[PDB]
Amino acid sequence: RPSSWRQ
Amino acid sequence: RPSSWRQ
Amino acid sequence: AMGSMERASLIQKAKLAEQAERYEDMAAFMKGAVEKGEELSCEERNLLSVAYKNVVGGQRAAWRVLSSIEQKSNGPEVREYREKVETELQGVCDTVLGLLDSHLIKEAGDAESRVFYLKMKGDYYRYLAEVATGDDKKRIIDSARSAYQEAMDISKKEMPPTNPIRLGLALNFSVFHYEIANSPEEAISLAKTTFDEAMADLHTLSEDSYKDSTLIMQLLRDNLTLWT
Amino acid sequence: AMGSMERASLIQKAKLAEQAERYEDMAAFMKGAVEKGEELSCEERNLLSVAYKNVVGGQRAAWRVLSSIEQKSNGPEVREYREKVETELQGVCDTVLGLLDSHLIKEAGDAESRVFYLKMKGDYYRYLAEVATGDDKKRIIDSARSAYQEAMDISKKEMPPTNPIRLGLALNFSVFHYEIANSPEEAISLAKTTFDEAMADLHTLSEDSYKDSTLIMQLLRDNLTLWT
Ligand SMILES: [Mg+2]
Ligand SMILES: [Mg+2]
Repeated sequence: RPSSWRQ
Repeated sequence: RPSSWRQ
Repeated sequence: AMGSMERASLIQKAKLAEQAERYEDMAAFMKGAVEKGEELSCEERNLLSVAYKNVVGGQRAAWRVLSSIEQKSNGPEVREYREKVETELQGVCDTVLGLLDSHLIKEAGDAESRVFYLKMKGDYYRYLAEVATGDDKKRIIDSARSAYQEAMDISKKEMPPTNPIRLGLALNFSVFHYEIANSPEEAISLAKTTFDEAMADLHTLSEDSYKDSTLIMQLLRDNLTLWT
Repeated sequence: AMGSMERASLIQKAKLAEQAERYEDMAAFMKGAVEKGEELSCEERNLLSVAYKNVVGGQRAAWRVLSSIEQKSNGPEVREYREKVETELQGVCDTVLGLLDSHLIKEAGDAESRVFYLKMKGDYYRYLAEVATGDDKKRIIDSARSAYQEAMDISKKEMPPTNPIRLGLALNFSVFHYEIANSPEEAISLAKTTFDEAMADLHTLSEDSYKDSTLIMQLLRDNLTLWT
C-alpha cells in the first residue's frame, strides 16, 4: 500500500 | 492506427 | 516443457496467469494444453487467443518504437536490436501458426471453431507481414488473405451477421485490407457492409448478446471514422 | 550471454529497451554492462536500477495477485504457480545482489555511488523478505536493515538533506520499517524527520534540483497521510 521510490 | 479486435 | 502437467491444470494455470497479467506464462500454459491433442472449448480457444495476442502485442509495440527510431536515424545498435525483437516476434507467430497447423484447424469441424482458428491464422500472418521485407513477403500477405477469406466464406454461410467472431473477423480483415494490402476502399466497404448487416440483425438478440455485438460494431465505426 | 558485446553498445541497447518498454532486455543489457568490470556512471546506475525495478515490480505484482487468490482458497495449482513466480522473483533478486557483491559495492568509493548501491541492496533484500517464510527470514530482514542502515549513515554524513538518493533511501527504509519490520512508529518518525530536514534545505537549490527533491518529498508526505 505505501509508496516506495518510483519514477 | 486503426483498431483490430481487442477486449 | 508442459508435457508432464495435466491438461486441466494447464488450463487452470492459464487462467491464473491472465489474472496475474503474466501473458508469456499464459501462452506457454495454453500451448501445452493444445499439445495434449484434444480439441479446445469455446472458453479455451479464448484463453489461447488472449495469451498470444498479448505476447505478440507487446512485441509489435516494441518493434514499432524501434522501427521509428531506426527510420529517424537513417552505429548498428538500433538496427541490431530491432532485428532481435523482430526475430523474437517471428518466432512467436511461427509457434502459433504451428499450433493451428498441427492440428487445431484440421480437427475443427464446427463453424465456430473453424472460423476462430482461420481468423487467428490470418492475424498471425498479418503480424508477419507487418515486419516482412524479403522474397516471401507477397506470399506472407497472400497467406493472410487466404486464411481470412476462407474464414469469411464460412462465417457468411454459417453464422448470423451479429456473431462476435464473425464481426471480429471482418474487423481484422478490414484492417488487413487497409494496412497490409493497401486497399483502403476494400477496407472501408467491408467495414460498412459488416456494420450495416449487423445493425439490421440486432433485433434478434438478447441483452447480453446485444452488448457483445455492439461492442465490436463500435470498433468498426471507429475505423470508418478514422478512414473517412 | 553479453560478453561478446561492447560496453557502450550494451548501454545504448539498454536505453533503447527502456524506450521500447522491454525491461527484461534492459536488465540483461545492464547486467552485461556491469560484468564488464568497470564502475558505473550516475546515468548508468540509474539504468541498472530502472531495469531491475521494473522486472521485479512485475513479479511482485503477480506474486501479490496469486498470494491473495491462494489465501482466499485456504487443487495444488494456485500454490504451485505462486511458488513458481516466487522462485523466479528470488532468482532476479539473487542476480542483482550478486552484481552488487561482485563487485559494485566494493569498488564504489564516492558517497553517491556507495549509497546508491547500498540502497539497492536494502531494496532487494526487502523484496526477498516480502516472500520469505523459513529459517532465513529473520536473517533476510536483518540483511535489508543492515544495508539500509549503512547507506543512511553515509548519506547523513556526506550528502545534503535534499539529495534525491538520500531522500529515496529514507523513503524506502521507512517502507521497510512499516511493511517488513512491523515498526510503524519508526517508519513515521523517519518519514517526518526526512521531510522536515529536506524542507529546511530547499532554499539552497536551483529550480531543477528543487523539482527533483520536492517530487520525492511528496511520496514521503503521501505515506505519512496513509499512516497517520
Ligand atoms: Mg472435430
Ligand atoms: Mg572506485
